[PDB]
Amino acid sequence: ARRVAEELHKGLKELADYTLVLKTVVDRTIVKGFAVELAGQYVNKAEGQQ
Amino acid sequence: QQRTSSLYNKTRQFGITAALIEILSAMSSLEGNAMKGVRRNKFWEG
Amino acid sequence: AAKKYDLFGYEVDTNTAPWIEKIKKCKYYDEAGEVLVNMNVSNCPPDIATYNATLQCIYQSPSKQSTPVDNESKFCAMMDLLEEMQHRNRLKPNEESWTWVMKECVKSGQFRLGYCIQQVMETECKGCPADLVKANEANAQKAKTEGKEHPGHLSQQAGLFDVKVE
Amino acid sequence: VADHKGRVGHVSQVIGAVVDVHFADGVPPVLTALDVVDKLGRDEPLTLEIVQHLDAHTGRCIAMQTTDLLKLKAKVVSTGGNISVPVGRETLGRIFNVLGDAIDQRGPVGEKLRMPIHAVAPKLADQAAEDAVLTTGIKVIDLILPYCKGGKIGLFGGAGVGKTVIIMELINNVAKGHGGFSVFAGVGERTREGTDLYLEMMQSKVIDLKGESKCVLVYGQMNEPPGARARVAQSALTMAEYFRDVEGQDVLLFIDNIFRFTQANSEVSALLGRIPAAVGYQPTLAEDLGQLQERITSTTKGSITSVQAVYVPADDITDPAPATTFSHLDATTVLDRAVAESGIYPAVNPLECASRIMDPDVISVDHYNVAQDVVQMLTKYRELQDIIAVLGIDELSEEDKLIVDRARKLVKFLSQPFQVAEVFTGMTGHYVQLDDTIDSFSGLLMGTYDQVPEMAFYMVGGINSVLEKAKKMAEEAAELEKMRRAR
Amino acid sequence: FFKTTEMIGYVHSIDGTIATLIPAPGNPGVAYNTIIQIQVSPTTFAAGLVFNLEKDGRIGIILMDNITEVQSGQKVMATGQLLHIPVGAGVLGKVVNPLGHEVPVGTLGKVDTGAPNIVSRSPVNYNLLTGFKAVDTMIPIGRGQRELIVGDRQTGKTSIAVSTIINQVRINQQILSKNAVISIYVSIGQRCSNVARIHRLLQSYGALRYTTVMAATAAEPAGLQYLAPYAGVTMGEYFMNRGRHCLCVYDDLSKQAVAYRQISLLLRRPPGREAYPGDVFYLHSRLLERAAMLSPGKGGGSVTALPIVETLSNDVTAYIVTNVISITDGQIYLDTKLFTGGQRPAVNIGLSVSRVGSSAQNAAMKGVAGKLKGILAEYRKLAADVQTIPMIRGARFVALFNQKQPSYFMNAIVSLYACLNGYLDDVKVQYVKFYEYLLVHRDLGIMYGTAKNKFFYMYVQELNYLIRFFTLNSPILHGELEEMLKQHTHLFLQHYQSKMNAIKSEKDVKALKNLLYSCKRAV
Ligand SMILES: Nc1ncnc2c1ncn2[C@@H]1O[C@H](COP(=O)(O)OP(=O)(O)OP(=O)(O)O)[C@@H](O)[C@H]1O
Ligand SMILES: Nc1ncnc2c1ncn2[C@@H]1O[C@H](COP(=O)(O)OP(=O)(O)O)[C@@H](O)[C@H]1O
Ligand SMILES: [Mg+2]
Ligand SMILES: [Mg+2]
Repeated sequence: ARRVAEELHKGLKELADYTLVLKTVVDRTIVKGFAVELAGQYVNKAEGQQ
Repeated sequence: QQRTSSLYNKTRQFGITAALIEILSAMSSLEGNAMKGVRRNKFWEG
Repeated sequence: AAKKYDLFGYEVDTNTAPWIEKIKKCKYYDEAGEVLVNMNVSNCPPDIATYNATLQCIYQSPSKQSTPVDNESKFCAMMDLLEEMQHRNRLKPNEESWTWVMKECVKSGQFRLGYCIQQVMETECKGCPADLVKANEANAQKAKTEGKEHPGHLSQQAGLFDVKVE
Repeated sequence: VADHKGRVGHVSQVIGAVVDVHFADGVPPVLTALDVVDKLGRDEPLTLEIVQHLDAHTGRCIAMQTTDLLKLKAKVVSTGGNISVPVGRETLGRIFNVLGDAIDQRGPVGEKLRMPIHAVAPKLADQAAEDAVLTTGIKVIDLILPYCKGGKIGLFGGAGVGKTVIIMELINNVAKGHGGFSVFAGVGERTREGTDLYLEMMQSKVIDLKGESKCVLVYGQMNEPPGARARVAQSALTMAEYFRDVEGQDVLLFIDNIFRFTQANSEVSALLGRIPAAVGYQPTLAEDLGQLQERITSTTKGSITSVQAVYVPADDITDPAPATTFSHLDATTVLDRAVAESGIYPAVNPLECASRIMDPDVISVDHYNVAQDVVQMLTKYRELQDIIAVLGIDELSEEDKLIVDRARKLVKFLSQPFQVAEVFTGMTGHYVQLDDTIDSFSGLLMGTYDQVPEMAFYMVGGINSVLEKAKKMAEEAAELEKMRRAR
Repeated sequence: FFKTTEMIGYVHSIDGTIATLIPAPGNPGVAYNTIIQIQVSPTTFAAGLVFNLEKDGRIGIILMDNITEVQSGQKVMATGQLLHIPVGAGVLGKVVNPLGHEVPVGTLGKVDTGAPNIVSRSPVNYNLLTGFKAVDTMIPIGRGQRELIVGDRQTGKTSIAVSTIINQVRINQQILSKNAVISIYVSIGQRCSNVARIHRLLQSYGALRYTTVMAATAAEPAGLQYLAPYAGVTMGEYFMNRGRHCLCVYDDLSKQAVAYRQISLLLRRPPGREAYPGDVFYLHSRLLERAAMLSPGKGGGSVTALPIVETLSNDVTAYIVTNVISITDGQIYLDTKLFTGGQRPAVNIGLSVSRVGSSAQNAAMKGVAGKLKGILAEYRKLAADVQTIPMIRGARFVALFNQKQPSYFMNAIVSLYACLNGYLDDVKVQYVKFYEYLLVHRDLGIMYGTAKNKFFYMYVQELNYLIRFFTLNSPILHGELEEMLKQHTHLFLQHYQSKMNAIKSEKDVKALKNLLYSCKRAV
């Protein structure tokens, strides 16, 4: 998750000078994996009930 | 003639009622969308 | 030579030579309609030559499409094309178009449409070619001798209660 | 806060075609035009018009294009004034829209001046008295409800009764030979009708692309959002007002349909926080229409002969929108569906029409007397129809049978084939002179043509056409009799 | 190198088929009238349409699919684009949703495009044969025209439209594909069983090869029913912008208005007349303005609209009915009294009108229709008030207008011409259908060996285009047409009507009655 967040931060030009902070939110909709949301850019790498 | 007059009276009453109900429904819809904002008053001064 | 204008007065492309070459390189005559559609979309209305090329492609093509189409008829397609040209484009068909239609009628064995087109050419055009008329007459005579002048069921005697109204 | 040109604002709310804009320096004046400068990936520019002030900073506006792809906080820049439309002789022969942009794809238009579409109507002192009959070439209009030059005309009617055909006939008869200019305003109507009118005008040389044209077209149609249909009429009227004042010319103004302006205002009214009125129109129905109507008038500088087509929803002539337009007209032509269903065209109901110049002082004494006699006879025939339905024609007196026959001939003689409805009718149209109509109707009233067959008066022109048709009817009847005789 | 979406907020409230979102602080924000995806699961999404952008920042959404999966508090992603659906020749013969998803059976086009400009159109001059003699003659329809089909429930509104779609199958198979008419049948709020039956009916006649069905059944949310007409016309505009002609059928706009009213009321829109939203006219107005006849400079393609509208007790004074009537270029009014009286299709010629006129008629049909209109007008005038020629022929014309299936142009025009020139004066009104059936499906001249015509026979189906080109009143065809009609009338009268008038036995009477009834439903 930290690597994905850093990669997203690098892509965003506006947040070049901003510091990176990671906040963890528990989502009951996903059983496996994780998702990252930064400045509206959402990356989904999770799975739910089959 | 009697039957048509009865129908005429009934129809006019229903039309008036329906038009009034429609207008009041529109007014209620307009009122509902209105939201009361934060009051900018000296609440402590009381 | 002279610029042509559309309904609203806008100029229309008149160089329709490449499109005729495209038409003369089709395998199935339904593809010829696609060329006409492309011409219309490109603001290049077909001229009399383009319609004659399309009729030639219809006559010389094997079938409408790669796969057979039920109830397909070359004569119907060419007649529809002529109707479009004369009515919705204001272009009088010349002798070449009617000769193509007559050739199709002779080739397909339809000797009655042959008679109708023969009369049409005699009326509008300066007569029908002798070869086509003779070929049409030969087809009609062959049909008559073989007994296939009319469908068999039409000659069957019927009655008031002997007709099956589906 | 005098010059608000370039003032920046931000979109604060978007609900349908109504958008709210917030200005930090103060909302510009009402009716001001705003441009959405933000790049929203739209295929068309977006322009808003301020209609209300919610507070010292917010202002509710109506969009002229579709509000698709519009985000909140989108930057908006004021244009420094109301919506401006080009004016002058350089606009002749062109097609414009609500915003005054040429849409005929015929190159840039050379505009020397522009005027705002919102203007103050003329005052009482700016009223000119012009009482002169306008010959439209139509027997019914010329006789029962004659039109006046520089006056306001209304064609009230339902759907499919023939409002558009009458407008086309009036154009063909009055605009081709008009000394001055013309302005046609298409408001909330079919686009194909606009194309047909444009083609017809080009064929009739009213719009001479290579030469000099004498008409302007301003189109806001059904496909357009309600914002454009509520201001296309203002744009066309602004052009007409310029031609009236600056050019000092006599201009014709054709509006079709004036009801769509009211309809567009009613559609947008709901989102503006206004309680609907009766039937469901906006509470400002009367004033909104009155402000526009008072601008359509002839002043001491020039004259505008306005012809407006009024749509009557579901043939309900008592509907508030049609009912509010009667008082704003000098000559009302009321069309009836029952007349049309009987094969009578134009489907004019002479017992419901009215004209201001229907006075002996304005028109000739003979014209007034003939018109009054025709109206009285038609009313008497309508009264006698009930007795005929109950008793029967045989039961009426001879004094009443003559009235019935004359009234039937009058009813059929009011019909006329128009030169623009040849496809609908399949026969060449007629142009009847004013004197010919008066003489023919005067002769018919006194029984000079009692022996002429009734059908000889159906779909013909003057009296000569009636006699020719009667002769043709006699010849064919004689041929039929000869055919029967041989059998 | 990530598939980064654009999260714009969360789902706040759900009220049936609509929802309200709350934007997360400091987010890009969604654009008006765009599509959004509600993340019902890490791999599944539910479509939605932006409808309102309030001052508070909340967003009004119109759920489109997977409504049962939507819950408050779920993430929402903004695509930032309007609605686009698949379009092309690869969709023909399939059942699809307004979103383009195919419905199993037992290029991208923007849905919010603008109508063609004023200078982008041309006059309507190409006819669209519905296959019914009444409509084709008294109510001409031209390609690029909006023709309303208004009537009461159970009066043939759907049957006539489906017949019009089917009538194009035979034509499309003969002429080039350039002039073929593609069909887009849009079902709105109808039963799912009806959609299946219509699909089977189209398949039976082979109309699926030139037709695609867009279905929004009653069990689907109002959003799909609200978008069905726009998606359908968008699919039909693909052919218009490429020099081809299409026919769009909306069955029916009455239910789309109900769906739109539901959506508007649920999203806190002020109600208008009959609770409908204020901008209910503009909906259909912009829907039907997209059907036009493009000018030759843009290709010459067209879209023909056949919106269907239902009335209550033949009341055309309703709100939406009036709006639609004031938009279309005509109307086919199907009367309930005529339908129950045996007249089918129950076209009320008095209340029906086509504003295009004879411009949308073929040269062959123009003269026949022009004379027929006058004859029928005279017959109606005289009937309302003496067996004159107009009255003798008007009754037979009315008898010829009864049909069950669309009729080929050659058969219909020939029958109308025969009835117009007095060839049916000696034929009883009851036997007109039997006479027409014998004329079309039989040849009395060949049967009795008295046919001397060279080419003009009713079994030569290729004569349809020759007739359309030259017309019946031309020296090429007129002589043989008259000879055939004379021979057929003589043989029919002699060999059939004499025997039919001589039947007295109950068995024979019943047999003749059954035969006549079958003929009514056979031609
Ligand atoms: N021309 C016709 N001849 C005979 N029967 C017909 C004809 N047209 C329709 N019908 C029949 O009439 C009935 C109603 O037809 P249809 O389904 O088209 O009506 P509708 O207007 O769609 O009504 P609704 O959709 O409200 O049920 C059906 O049984 C149909 O088969
Ligand atoms: N003068 C006329 N002669 C014959 N038919 C007419 C005439 N005027 C109108 N119509 C009929 O009305 C149709 C045109 O209606 P239109 O003028 O557009 O009415 P509106 O705009 O009031 O709905 C024609 O197609 C025809 O059926
Ligand atoms: Mg009109
Ligand atoms: Mg139905």
